[PDB]
Amino acid sequence: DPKIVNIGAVLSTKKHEQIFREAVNQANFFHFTRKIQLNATSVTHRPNAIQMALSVCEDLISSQVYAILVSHPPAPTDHLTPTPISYTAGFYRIPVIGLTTRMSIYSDKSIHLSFLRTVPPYSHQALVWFEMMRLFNWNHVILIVSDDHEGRAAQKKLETLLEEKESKADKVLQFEPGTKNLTALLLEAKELEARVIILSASEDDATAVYKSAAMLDMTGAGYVWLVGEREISGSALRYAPDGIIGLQLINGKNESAHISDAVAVVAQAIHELFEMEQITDPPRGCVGNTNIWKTGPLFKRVLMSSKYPDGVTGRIEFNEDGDRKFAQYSIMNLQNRKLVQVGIFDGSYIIQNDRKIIWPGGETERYQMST
Amino acid sequence: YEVHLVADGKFGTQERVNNSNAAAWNGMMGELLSGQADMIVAPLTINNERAQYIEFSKPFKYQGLTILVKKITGINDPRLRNPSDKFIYATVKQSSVDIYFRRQVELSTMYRHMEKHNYESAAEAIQAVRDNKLHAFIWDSAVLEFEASQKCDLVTTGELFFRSGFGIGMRKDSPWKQEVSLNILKSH
Amino acid sequence: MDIAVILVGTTEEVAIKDVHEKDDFHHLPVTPRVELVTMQESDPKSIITRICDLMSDKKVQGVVFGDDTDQEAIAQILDFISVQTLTPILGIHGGSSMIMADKEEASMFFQFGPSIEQQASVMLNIMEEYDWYIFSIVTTYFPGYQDFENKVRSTIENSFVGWELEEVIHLDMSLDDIDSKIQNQLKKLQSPVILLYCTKEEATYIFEVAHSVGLTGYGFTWIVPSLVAGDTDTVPDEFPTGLISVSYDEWDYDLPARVRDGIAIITTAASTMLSEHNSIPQSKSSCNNIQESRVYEAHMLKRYLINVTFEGRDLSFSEDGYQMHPKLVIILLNQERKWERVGKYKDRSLKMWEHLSIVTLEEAPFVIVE
Repeated sequence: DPKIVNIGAVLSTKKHEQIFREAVNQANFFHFTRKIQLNATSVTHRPNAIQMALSVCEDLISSQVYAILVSHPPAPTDHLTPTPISYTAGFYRIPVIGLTTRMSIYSDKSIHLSFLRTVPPYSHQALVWFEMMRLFNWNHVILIVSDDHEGRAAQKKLETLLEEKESKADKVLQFEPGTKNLTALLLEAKELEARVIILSASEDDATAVYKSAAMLDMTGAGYVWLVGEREISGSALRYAPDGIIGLQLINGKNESAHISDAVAVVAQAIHELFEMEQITDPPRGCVGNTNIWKTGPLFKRVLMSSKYPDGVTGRIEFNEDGDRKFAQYSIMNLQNRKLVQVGIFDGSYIIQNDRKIIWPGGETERYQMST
Repeated sequence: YEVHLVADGKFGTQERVNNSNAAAWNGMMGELLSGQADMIVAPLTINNERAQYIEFSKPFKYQGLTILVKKITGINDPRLRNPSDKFIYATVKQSSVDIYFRRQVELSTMYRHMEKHNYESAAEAIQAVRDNKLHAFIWDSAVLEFEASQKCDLVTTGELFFRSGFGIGMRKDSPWKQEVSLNILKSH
Repeated sequence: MDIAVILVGTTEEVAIKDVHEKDDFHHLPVTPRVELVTMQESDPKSIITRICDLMSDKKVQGVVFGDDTDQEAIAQILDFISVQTLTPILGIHGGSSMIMADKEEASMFFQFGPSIEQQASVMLNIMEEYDWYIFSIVTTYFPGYQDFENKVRSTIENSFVGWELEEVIHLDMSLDDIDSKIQNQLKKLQSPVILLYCTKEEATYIFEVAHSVGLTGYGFTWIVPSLVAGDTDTVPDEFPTGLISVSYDEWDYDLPARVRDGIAIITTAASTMLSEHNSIPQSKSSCNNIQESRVYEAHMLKRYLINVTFEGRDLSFSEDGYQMHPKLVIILLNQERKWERVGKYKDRSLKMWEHLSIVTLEEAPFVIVE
């Protein structure tokens, strides 16, 4: 006899819903249909958070979903519109999986404990910057961060990375929101011996940073720039200095691949789960259940450990925070005021592309001697 | 070389906020880590608590604590050991000597008697003995002996205890210190 | 003003909720208008649905949520809702009171709860009260570690006193052990006073292991932050007796009293914002459509709204959204299964409730009276 196991998701468009159902059917076909079968239920994004959370409790959870997928909407509203569901699902410990949403605030297990993603954050980007450090064979650098969970987490990332090795604090610089003009802090930066510079910021902020930095001519040779991906895009892109080193993610704006792979992982996870006994179906409907779903954390545990390295997006594994691991970034250069790939980073090791390097200043490729 | 004196009169001490480890030791040392000054030239005693943070140049001179009284058997004086409200023994709160008193468990009892009737600065502390307000004064010799010569109304007594060497501060990362010590020895 | 409050479970309609607010603060120039709804059973779909549906019938500018539930998730869901409506929501007991992830700055949310650093502080105050100077910390990789260590390092370090930290132990619940590696570490420690930090279940395993190790026995004592005791309704006796832990108050505020406090906070905030700008806080509540215009002004209110006071008592919140002046109780495991209150603690300060007698006389130096 068969058993029907529901899944649920929220996606940008109905076409992607069909892609989802198709992928689900692919999962059913390639794994035993005699023991178990998978069923899909879904709903469109609602304009606000509340209609959507209500949709989860009513339209999805009434189908007894064992898990949920979520994607960023076609027109982003504020940020993290997939904030609520993770909360609503978080209530029953029903696992949530994002295709999209690079947001770092989901990295904290505390606030979102059901949240897993087929991507990463910005703090972990420092690994690249750290990986970048291998390349320049310089231990002394400078870090400029905005003041928020993002920047401070980033600081934590470089420092945690640095701690296993001999501790490196060449310099650190923190700034506060809303100050269009920051010149003095960089004036402080110049006094520091270390000749390499690195920064993380909000979209508006990177502009002000480069604008102030160019004024003190910190963009010149003997000075270097390393930066985050979000920062480089938009108006900041217009004002960016030459020869900067920059970062770019892969398969981040594509829901469908992440859909097929995420659902594949879900299938593998479920099939791995039912090998164990004392399973309980998730609560039927939002209505009448004040209690969590005991299986959910276990489902999370297997799902985080769920391997299946072959996937359309790439290898699949989850870090402690539930964030995706061994992710790949593409290194970027500012050559001729245009974005170019000097190299690409995959796995724990960087890879150098044949392409010419860009460095800041009158250098094709570029500590400082203080007399 | 270009030299500027540190804004804070103190050389340095760890302080301020609780979360994680917050801020940094106030004073010229703090400037050294901050890079406000890349190298520190001053009369700085050399100790392990500081030593982990920074590289230290070889010492070229020695000195220890002692007592000034107008003309005390030992660093351990029964007279100290037999304190009296009548016989004062005076020091500066927040002077490193006070750190010796607080950090050290073995004499930890003896600290409190010293804590009473503390003076804010060196001039006032010498003056009290000179004014005869306070019968005894405790401070490191290098500051004290010069004064001992300066008046001779007052005298230093006993054997320098809790002494230590003085050296030039540099970050561990800076290799110039390697020459500095190498030079210091050559100067010795 | 327009306000709504909800109570979940207990299987009851109860008079006391009107009794709670007992038409409280009627004196205030602006009057609260309240619509009450209860639900026997909760769902993220159900809970999400009902409050917005209520938005359609009430168009309330504030919400208070309360539950009979032990469920962790509900609070977080409500944080999401705060993010969604930009309409303030708070909760006075149960899951909403239970701790949650760091709240989005844009979001407006309040809980009758607290944090980790504060709890550690209370643990220190408790230890100081009994003058237990010497202690160790057993922790797990569970969130907040070495921030717990860090907070303790500052709190313990600043004080003049020579108390001793003996050991700090970090053990992963994951990679579960045949080796009894937890037994292997835990057996080592000789210290009388132990601070433990972990998930509740992990606490069960660690305690079984401690019972094997002999660490639970007399003269050693254990002290715990909020998480292990949790609801306190259910207590595996795997926990040793004499276990000392901190938890939210109960006999201090009735479910109705707490709701009265919440209503008072919302309407006091409304009153202060009024006094400042002479402007009605009332806003369109409907989630389904775009958030109402002028809802953005509410932002200033929250910045202003963080500390709210009634009855000469602080409801003052903190940046996380937990009472900036939340109230707390020192609790112990009474013999058998009982959880019995011992001390109360609030804001800065805490208050908690072979013999051979010898006689002497004061002499020269031998026996000195001071």
